[PDB]
Amino acid sequence: TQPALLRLSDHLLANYKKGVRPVRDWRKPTTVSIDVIMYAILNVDEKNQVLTTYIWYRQYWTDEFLQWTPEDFDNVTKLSIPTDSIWVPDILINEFVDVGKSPNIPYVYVHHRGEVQNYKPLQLVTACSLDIYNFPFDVQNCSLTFTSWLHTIQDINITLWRSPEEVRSDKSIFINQGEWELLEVFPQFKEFSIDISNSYAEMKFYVIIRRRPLFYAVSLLLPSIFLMVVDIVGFCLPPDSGERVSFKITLLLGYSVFLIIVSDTLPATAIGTPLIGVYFVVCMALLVISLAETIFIVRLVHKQDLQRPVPDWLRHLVLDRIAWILLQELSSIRHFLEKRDEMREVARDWLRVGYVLDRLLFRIYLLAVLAYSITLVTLWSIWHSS
Amino acid sequence: TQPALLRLSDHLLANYKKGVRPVRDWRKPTTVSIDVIMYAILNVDEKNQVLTTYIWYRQYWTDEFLQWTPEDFDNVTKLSIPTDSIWVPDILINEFVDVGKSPNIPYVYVHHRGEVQNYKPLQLVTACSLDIYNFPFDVQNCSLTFTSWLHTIQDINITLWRSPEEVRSDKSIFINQGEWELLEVFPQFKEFSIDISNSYAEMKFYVIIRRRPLFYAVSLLLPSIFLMVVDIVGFCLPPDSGERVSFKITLLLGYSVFLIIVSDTLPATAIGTPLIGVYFVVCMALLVISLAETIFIVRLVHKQDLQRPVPDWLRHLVLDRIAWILVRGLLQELSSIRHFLEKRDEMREVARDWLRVGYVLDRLLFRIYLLAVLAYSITLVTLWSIWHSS
Amino acid sequence: TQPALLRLSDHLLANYKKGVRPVRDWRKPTTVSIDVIMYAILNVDEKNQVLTTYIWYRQYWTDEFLQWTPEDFDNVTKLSIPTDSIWVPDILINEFVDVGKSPNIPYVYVHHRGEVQNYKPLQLVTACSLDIYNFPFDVQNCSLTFTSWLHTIQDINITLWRSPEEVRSDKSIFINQGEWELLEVFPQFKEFSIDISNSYAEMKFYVIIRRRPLFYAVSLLLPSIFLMVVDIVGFCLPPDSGERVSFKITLLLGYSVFLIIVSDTLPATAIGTPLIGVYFVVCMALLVISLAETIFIVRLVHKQDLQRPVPDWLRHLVLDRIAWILGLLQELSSIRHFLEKRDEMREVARDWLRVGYVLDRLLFRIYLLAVLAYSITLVTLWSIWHSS
Amino acid sequence: TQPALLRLSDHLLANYKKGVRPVRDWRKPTTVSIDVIMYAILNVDEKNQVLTTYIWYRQYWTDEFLQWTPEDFDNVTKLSIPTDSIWVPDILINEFVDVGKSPNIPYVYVHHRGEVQNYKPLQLVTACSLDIYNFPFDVQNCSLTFTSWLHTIQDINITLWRSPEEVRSDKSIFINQGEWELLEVFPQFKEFSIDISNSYAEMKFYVIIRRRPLFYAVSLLLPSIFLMVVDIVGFCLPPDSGERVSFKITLLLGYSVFLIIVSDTLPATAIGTPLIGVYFVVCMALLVISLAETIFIVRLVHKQDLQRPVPDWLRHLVLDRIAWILGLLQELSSIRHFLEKRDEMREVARDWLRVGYVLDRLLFRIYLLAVLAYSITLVTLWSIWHSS
Amino acid sequence: TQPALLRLSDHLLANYKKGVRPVRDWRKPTTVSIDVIMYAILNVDEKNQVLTTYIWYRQYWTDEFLQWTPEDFDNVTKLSIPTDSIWVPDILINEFVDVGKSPNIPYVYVHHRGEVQNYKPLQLVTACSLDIYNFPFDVQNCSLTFTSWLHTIQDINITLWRSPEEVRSDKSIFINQGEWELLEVFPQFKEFSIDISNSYAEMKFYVIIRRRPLFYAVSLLLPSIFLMVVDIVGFCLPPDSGERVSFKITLLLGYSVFLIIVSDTLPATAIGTPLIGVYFVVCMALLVISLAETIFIVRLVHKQDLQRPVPDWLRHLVLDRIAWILGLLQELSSIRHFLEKRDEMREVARDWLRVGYVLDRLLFRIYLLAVLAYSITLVTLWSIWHSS
Ligand SMILES: NCCc1c[nH]c2ccc(O)cc12
Ligand SMILES: NCCc1c[nH]c2ccc(O)cc12
Ligand SMILES: NCCc1c[nH]c2ccc(O)cc12
Ligand SMILES: NCCc1c[nH]c2ccc(O)cc12
Ligand SMILES: NCCc1c[nH]c2ccc(O)cc12
Repeated sequence: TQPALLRLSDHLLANYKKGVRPVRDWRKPTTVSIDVIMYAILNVDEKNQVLTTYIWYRQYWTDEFLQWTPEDFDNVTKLSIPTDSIWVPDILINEFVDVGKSPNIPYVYVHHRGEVQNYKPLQLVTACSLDIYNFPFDVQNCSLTFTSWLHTIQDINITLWRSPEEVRSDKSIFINQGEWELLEVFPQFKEFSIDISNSYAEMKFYVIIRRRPLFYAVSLLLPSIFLMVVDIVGFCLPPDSGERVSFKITLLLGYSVFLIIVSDTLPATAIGTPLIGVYFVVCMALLVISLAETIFIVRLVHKQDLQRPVPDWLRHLVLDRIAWILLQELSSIRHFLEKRDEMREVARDWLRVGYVLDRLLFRIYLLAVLAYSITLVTLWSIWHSS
Repeated sequence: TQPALLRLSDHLLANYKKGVRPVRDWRKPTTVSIDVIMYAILNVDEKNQVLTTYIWYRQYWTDEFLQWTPEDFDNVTKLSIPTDSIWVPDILINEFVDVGKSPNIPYVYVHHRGEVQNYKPLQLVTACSLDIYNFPFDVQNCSLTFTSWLHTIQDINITLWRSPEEVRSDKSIFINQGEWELLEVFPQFKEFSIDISNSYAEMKFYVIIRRRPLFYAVSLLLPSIFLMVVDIVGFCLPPDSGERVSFKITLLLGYSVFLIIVSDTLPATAIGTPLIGVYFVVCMALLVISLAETIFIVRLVHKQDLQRPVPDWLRHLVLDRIAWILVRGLLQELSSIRHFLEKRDEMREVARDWLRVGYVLDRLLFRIYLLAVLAYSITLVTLWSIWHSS
Repeated sequence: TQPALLRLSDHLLANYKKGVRPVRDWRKPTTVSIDVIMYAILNVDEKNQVLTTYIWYRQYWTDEFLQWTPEDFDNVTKLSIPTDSIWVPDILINEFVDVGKSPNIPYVYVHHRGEVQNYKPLQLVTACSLDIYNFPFDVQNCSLTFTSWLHTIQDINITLWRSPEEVRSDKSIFINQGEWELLEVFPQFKEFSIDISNSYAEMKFYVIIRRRPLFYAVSLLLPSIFLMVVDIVGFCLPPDSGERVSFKITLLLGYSVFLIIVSDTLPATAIGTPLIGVYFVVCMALLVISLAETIFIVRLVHKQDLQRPVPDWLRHLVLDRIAWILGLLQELSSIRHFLEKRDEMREVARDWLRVGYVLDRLLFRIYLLAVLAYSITLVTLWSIWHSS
Repeated sequence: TQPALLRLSDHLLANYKKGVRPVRDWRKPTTVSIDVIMYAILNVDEKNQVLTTYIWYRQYWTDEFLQWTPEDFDNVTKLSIPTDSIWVPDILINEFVDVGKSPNIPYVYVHHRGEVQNYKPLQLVTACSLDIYNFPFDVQNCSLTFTSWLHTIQDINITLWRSPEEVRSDKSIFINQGEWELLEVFPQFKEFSIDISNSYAEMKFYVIIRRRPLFYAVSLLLPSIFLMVVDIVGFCLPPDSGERVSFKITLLLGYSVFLIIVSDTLPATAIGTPLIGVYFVVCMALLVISLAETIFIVRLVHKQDLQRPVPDWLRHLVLDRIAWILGLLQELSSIRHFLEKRDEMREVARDWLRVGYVLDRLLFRIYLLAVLAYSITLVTLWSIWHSS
Repeated sequence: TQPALLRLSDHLLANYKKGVRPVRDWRKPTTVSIDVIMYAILNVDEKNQVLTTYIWYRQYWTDEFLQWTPEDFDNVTKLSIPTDSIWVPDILINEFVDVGKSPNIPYVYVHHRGEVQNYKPLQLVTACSLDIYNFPFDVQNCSLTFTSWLHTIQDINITLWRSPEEVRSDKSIFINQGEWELLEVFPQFKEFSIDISNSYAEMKFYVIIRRRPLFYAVSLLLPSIFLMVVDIVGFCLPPDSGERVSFKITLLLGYSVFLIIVSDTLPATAIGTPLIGVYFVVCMALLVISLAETIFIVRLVHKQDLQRPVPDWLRHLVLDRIAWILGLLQELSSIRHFLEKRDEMREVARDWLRVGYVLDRLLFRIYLLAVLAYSITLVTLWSIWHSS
């Protein structure tokens, strides 16, 4: 006679009105069951506050007019047809920026009761209120809000293909090799309503993810700690007014190097910044300050009575800063030497200064390094808590 | 029988001439109501002088031919049909650069009188004349001018869906997490005309936004304040003939260093610049002049190159100004040695008068560098007040 | 009866053959009037030698078939129809790189005689031979050459909607708030031809613009002037070698720091260089040569009087240019004098030393001349820029 | 009569139903033979973990309706027809990111029994789990998983055009002038089943490649080696800071500078570092600690008047290492005594120096060990790279 | 009666089967004459190894069905119709990356025998193996290979419109205001055959271009040459430890200031780099070493030189090296003579001087030698670039 698969298509698509919502009673809405499966997390631009992700999307609805009796058409039950030849809902995402990378699937499946199945990928670029308060130990929940732009709930309601529990624990396909880990895909339904006349169906998808901080645990924290811990020694083991300048220039050498390479690495939003960057500049600042101080006093007392103890108005301020922390010719010729190498007139003034002042920068550098070590474990715990 | 939507869709679109303006009297125009809702502010490139936005746009007009009696078609009043099957106006934005990200909504709603509704989003890239004069405390009104490119006022007028007051105080959806803040979306109608023959409709939308300057407040102002105050104790502690040079070149590095981290943070435009950068280099300018003038006095008079340095004609010209603002033969040889120990001991000349004039200028720049820091602090708060006023 | 617009569109588009050039005598061409209005200048990439602009474009031509009597259609004279339903010429810009930002206006107006007006925008990206020989004060003459790619003069000639004088002075819409300024849009017609058989029409629009130099005048020229004069006071009043060399090198650093912070915003193209960069490196070069000669003699002759009285040949040449520039007591006195022995010893060489030091003021004289030319060159650029 | 191609195309496309899968018994699937030919490797971003490539793709299937007896149509056996007029499978790649640079081929060949050969290029952008643990001597096998997005194995199975041996040894076209080298294209068939109801066909293509490490061998390894040896000789001869510290930190500058220059040379990812970057920071870190203890030694032994006496509980631990690792008259010369005392200087910490100075010799053993293993890895990396 | 174009366009396109190769005897091929005219070189990315160019393309073939007698249509011989209404071959460029910038021309010309003509532009982005060994004096031949993707030689052969001599030298349109100069566009026909069954046509176009090095010579060579010879003065005339440092310091600033500004300027490919980058780092490093070796000497000659008297084995080493290259009275005087010991430290330093001195007549010998080759290359590169 003729192939059933041609005998069926012409029976359906002929007298089919694409563009019309496929129902007989307009009062009845057509429902769309949704399924979302993550596949990858391509990029996270913390500056532009967006998220590039690749998911495997599918949905099904019902078409009253795409029905047939299989027994006539060689007992065929399923069928594939072009997607441009039938009605399709205007489902989208609210949180989108760019789209067009997602190709167009030119086919969909149909069953003899009107169930239409449409599979597709989605290269999405969404917006997300990202946070980098804890940069390496960062956790974020970005949302994908599926809905129809035009049709209301009286025409299009949205539901789920599967159970929610199957949607949360769905690691059946996901690239764990990337920077980010997947924890959950938590959905939620809502009846969106911005005004009175109309309401709209929404189906959210809270995409929770977690960073893999090990790379950053090494390249940042150990160098910072290895330098932070060693800058401490430059205050205590050696004396103020000494060659400890040699100890700090070399520290600052690698320290600035560390700041340079990492500034190329960690993000920099205008909305905020992480805390570890706050501790680096501090521990950089005091190093320069103590170094800028240490070079002065060796150079001040290097000379004898060249400038006498002029600024003795601030030693009053020093007073409780202590408390806060805690041959008759040959006669004169030979006497000219002990007169020469006596070093009390300017030294003692600016020396007691440098010592007591040194304990300040030391005692402060201790805590900036302390909090840097204290806060680090909390972010790990929170990162580990999830 | 058959269903209603099929009986209705064929009733309308059959013998429907898409491309024709949908009226019976051509003398009558076709108005289009408008509504705009700001969803987000995605990017503000102060260099290229553009703006990126996401808008939830809707409009409606009337189609005299898309009319029916609902009672025949099962009392159906509403309907959804494809957008490419009917006439649509050529509403566009003059202040546009890029389009293509905004997708196409294929469907539109229709009522039994002709009211066509078209909801859609708009990912826009507009051109806007910005100003970073008051860089952190910036406020900018960028305009969105909706109009038809071809059709005139006689064919297409433009109107508002809602009241203008509702449009301004519209924050039902907006991302307050982003860098910028929203204040108003002020509309305004105009009858644009550029020649004599034709006049065109316009409906503007002045989008007023405000920056969240807190992050920039600590990263640039506190450092700039930090460098400024310590430069000024550097004036009083050392007098001229001393270790000023110990401290100026110390801190001239700080301005030089700090001035780098702003050049990448601060948006590097070309039409203009903010005022803080002016105060940064102006404060650096004195930190050179106060340093250079200090060099020519101090290590010079100590060097004793000039035994008669003082110009009295010019020192007078200086002091004209300051007044307006304010064995026996061996028994001697030790004393001979002591003359050569006094050589080894110290030095002094008549340069103290010449050198006194070096002192007073340093204490005069104290009256200047202090001044520049003053206006830098005074100008700061009025910007905050303005930004706070909006 | 029935509406007129609906009754009319069937009268025209039915039996209408899109794709065919709309004339009755093929021997006659189809003229296309043109008009251009600038609206903004979006970007000028001196590196890639391109120009990004946004103009407002319109054109009209005559379609012999789109003709009707308005009396039979309710006295209606004008009509709007889609552009995809009619013939449209293949007008294009030759100096283009990328197009596609321009959206498509579907509708066009039609009159009862055949005039087919077509308004549209154009977001162009053209290729322009940009010159930054005079960077802050520069003027450019970029060309927008409109023509059909395929049809010849026998089918399509091109004219102007308006007069050229109106076109040049047209500034009804232009954003004067941007970086660049508009002066003129000069049109010009040509009969393009590259081989013998085929000739093609052309209408070039020479777009002249001008830069707003004030921002660059602040960021570059005053600091360069600022950093230049301090190298002059750092020469004369410190004739010494000790503090001179230090403060001179204190200057050469900030001289270099300024040299790079401008380099990021300075537009560097592989074709040519702006003159104000040429002056910075020359004044850097003399800042070094003056330093080289300075150290070449000082620590070798002055700080250590190593006996080098030999080179008077090397002063003969100098002497030319000076015309063309224009028992215990025995030991007590020993140690007592030994301190005086340890004082300075200005030998005859240190007198020879000073005749080489004379040229230190010659380089001063030359470095001064460089900074002078830096000023004379600037004003003539400002002047000619004012003339445009 | 009439042409054959014209008479033939009517015989087929008339009453043809594009969109229908071209078979008679739906129970039977339709197979798609596949072939892949590499042409170039264009870009490799280790940061974004993607890959850009250019391949020459072809495939064929069968169409039961596109059949004819060639004897009628002038013995014509082959034919070219457009792709838009016939059914086409929905074959794609799972590991895609962006596509659209690849153009569309508007023609397809067809034979007189249903074979439908479709050639096309593909400018792909694919994700790949890369690794730069062995940065210069790096190897990557990236996957190209071809499949249909919708249709199942029951409708569409996938097969190869050629044998896999032909596919692997296919360098008929490839640009060996690029940064990357090609080794193999290893295919593999699979049956994908994420769930129960449905199973899908797959045909992967493991694209194995190899870097050309020569340029990176020069710009990085020779300097790093050149920098490592020079810090070693600084540890043998000079025993104190005025002999040591002035030397080694001069290298710490260039060493640190070298660490900077490699970063902009290196590829920056976030999943894992190379190894050589570890040896650099380590040898840098070790260098710092040597510098650290060296200075504390100097302050107390060589500089101090009275120093921290010897606890020697720690020397008890350090010595265990060696077991494991191995009035006129005087008034005159009172001044001379003052001078003689001014010029002589010594303390007791020489004994306290010994326990400390040998730690220099101790850590010195490590700078060999690290710099040693720096080379040991670098050759097995070369070898395993060479073996591949 | 009726116009001719409407009477003609309906006579052809009615009963015209687009999608069919327009011939009567399928056994014949369909030739496609080709012509290529360069217009501009837009970009040359040495890093990504691509080439952005813009050409003016045209081709003509034969359509046996598009024929008419002009006498029956008002003696009309030519005609413009849409490209979308006729068969168009599948010509493409194999070595492309992305296309789509170029617009589509919706019209083509037709004559009364079948000679279809299709003018259009092309904004190409092709892959090319670019060498930058001779960076400023570069010469590069990139290939543009035109062919049909699907159709074979039996269906589509390719030829030229003009003679190759005309194509080889056609600067009738080209922008000589760019960085690159044009020399030749050499065509070449082949017959591609990757397998046994199918042979495909090809028409290559070797696009040979040349760089304009004048800008780079100023910005790179003269300063590098300038900062290559001033050091020689330091290397030669003063063996002094303090002065030579002060001189070598100043050069490092301008040299480092120079070395940065060139880095962004020149292209930094991964497969290779120009020779000019070699001598720079050499002349950079070798400056620091001399500056680094002097500071060792002065800091030890002055402070404490007799710690290590002189390592005689190293003395022997450098020795053979250059050899193969080539109670009151005198008690009062005792204190005075104590200062006569201050006249000059022990011979330990006089060898420690011989340590550092004799090097500088070698570091001089090598730096000058390195500067030699840097000058020798620059002229032979110029010669080749000039010969081309
Ligand atoms: N090739 C079918 C793979 C697959 C299984 N499940 C899916 C769900 C959605 C989708 O777009 C794709 C898929
Ligand atoms: N999904 C409909 C959300 C919505 C409510 N109001 C709107 C107005 C305009 C628009 O494009 C969209 C909307
Ligand atoms: N909305 C019409 C504005 C307008 C006035 N004149 C024009 C000329 C050309 C054009 O594309 C646009 C315009
Ligand atoms: N406007 C036609 C100019 C022209 C002359 N010759 C050509 C050859 C090819 C082409 O695309 C264009 C042209
Ligand atoms: N022009 C045909 C070249 C060629 C030979 N073999 C191929 C295989 C696939 C393909 O896309 C192209 C080709």
